[PDB]
Amino acid sequence: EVQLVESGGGLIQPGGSLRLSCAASGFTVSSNYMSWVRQAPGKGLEWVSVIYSGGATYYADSVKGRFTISRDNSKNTLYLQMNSLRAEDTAVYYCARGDVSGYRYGLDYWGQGTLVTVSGASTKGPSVFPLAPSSKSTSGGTAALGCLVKDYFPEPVTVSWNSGALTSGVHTFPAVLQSSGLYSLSSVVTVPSSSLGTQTYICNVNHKPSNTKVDKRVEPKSCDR
Amino acid sequence: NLCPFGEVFNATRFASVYAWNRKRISNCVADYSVLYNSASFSTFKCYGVSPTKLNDLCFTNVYADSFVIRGDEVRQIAPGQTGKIADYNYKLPDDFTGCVIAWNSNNLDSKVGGNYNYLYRLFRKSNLKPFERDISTEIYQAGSTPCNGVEGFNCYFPLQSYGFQPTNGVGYQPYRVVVLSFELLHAPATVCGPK
Amino acid sequence: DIQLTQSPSSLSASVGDRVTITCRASQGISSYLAWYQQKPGKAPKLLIYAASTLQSGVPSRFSGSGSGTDFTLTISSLQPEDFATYYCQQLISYPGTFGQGTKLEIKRTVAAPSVFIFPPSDEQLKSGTASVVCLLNNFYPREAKVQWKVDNALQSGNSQESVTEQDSKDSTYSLSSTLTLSKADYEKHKVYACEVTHQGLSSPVTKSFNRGEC
Ligand SMILES: *[C@@H]1O[C@H](CO)[C@@H](O)[C@H](O)[C@H]1NC(C)=O
Repeated sequence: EVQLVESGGGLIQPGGSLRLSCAASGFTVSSNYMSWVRQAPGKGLEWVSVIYSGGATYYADSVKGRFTISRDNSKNTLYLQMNSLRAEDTAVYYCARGDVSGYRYGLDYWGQGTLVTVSGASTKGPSVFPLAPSSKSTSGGTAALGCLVKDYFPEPVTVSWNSGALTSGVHTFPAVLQSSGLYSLSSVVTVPSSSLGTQTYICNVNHKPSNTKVDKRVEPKSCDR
Repeated sequence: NLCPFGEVFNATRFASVYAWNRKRISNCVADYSVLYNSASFSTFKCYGVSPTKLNDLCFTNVYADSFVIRGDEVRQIAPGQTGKIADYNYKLPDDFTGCVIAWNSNNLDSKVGGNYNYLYRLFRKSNLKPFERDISTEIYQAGSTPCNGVEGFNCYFPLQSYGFQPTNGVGYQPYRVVVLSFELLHAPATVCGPK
Repeated sequence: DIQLTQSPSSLSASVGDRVTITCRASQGISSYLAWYQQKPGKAPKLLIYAASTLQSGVPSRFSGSGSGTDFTLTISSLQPEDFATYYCQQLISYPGTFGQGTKLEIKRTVAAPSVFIFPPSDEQLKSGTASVVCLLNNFYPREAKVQWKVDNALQSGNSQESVTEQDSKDSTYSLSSTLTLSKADYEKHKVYACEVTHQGLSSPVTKSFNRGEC
């Protein structure tokens, strides 16, 4: 089973430096062609760099002189040292197995990606509020409930329900950028109204840039005003 | 007795770069000016020697290495280069003394639907030493599990065909290459110019 | 340098339809081409390499053809889970240029949204802000209008909306709209409503609540 896991992405001010890591398992990094590819938000794909098993390295013209690809054989890990970062370097960076020149196989395995945001703004952790089910447990049908994840920077946040046990009927909406420069997002789920008094619903929100982790229980609203 | 450059430069078939051909030339007169001034060669670059001074020098042995690569790889056939060809197929030393001659061969080495006869080594754990010729066809182990001679997941066939099609862009077309190496040992010089 | 022109930029097709995506290279690149499929929030997935070889695990409805300059990716019978952005990539030289991408959406029967309104939580009201949320669940087509009304005055300039990507199973969309007010402004009004207009609704649907549960 092949696994590629990127880390080291996050907020960095213009002119700053970041080092990305890609821990691999299921193949030997030092024996393969290994690449970095990036994707700016809402844009297409761009190959950034490659390292050969023998040691040769190649770069896209847009990152030449600023980026350095390397690896650690003993850790089976790939690295991307990124210096003098600019706003146009903001992207999800992916590590992938393969090369893109005289390499018919293409890039067969990719990691999940790590988002790099090049901005002078400050990090802010979100506030998490419940979106309580309106429907009473006795009104035979479907109830909607959710969480509102408000005022965070930068992206991304992850949302799961009941620690991953609840996936059916879940909709986690893309974040919207508010006029305050902070992001806001909602995550909802539809469940049988009969299950409102019998199953507990908790949204698990993770905002790694601020080390924020919130588990918000979503209960039906009480008569107490 | 002229040097048999005609059988090197005008050979009907050329070797694949991974299995590059070496022809040892000796005890003959060589007019390198007819080669340096020829219109049939798009590349003629000399290192450690002046091309217009070849006819006046003497060497113990001359080697003529020949193979086919893409046009955009001819730049790797030089000292201090990196790439799939320089690293894994044909490596020149930093102190190279000789000449690199190349010419487009799309008319001979490409065919409709692809010419898959010409191969290059894609997978190799480390770089070749100068003038090393690796002809291994052993399955390349890209993971921790042994391959047992079976091509599959993490077990690659180390050689790849170029697949030259006549429609390829010029940099991806086949180029025939001849590398002349000049050696001078503590033995008499058997290869000389017309003096 | 090689230019890769991928077409069309977007495509809408019904389940069961045959879909073809084209990629044209400016110079002949033999079979040095790959096709990738990228789903929302996921990394690209290799479908085909060497222009026509299926990657292990890829369904038989995907196939690639072409050599030289013109390449095609075909889905012989489109499935709901095939909603994705598809990319071609040249693999003959650096920088391994990817095509612009083709956004493939699924055509499907009209489905009216289920509408829900959520008042601000008491926890948020303690902080001085009130966010009112309106959810439109599982609808088709994407085009839907949400009109916020506060004591019957139509609100504009103080709401933001978000739409999910098309669902991989039923090909519907969901939409969330948030109306944001200060706690002081929130307490000046009684009726909060969101009126939804959609192709699947014969007349607009309104969900509402009275502040303080009246
Ligand atoms: C190759 O053939 C042509 C035509 O016969 C001849 O003029 C040329 O000198 C030959 N090349 C060499 C290096 O002898």
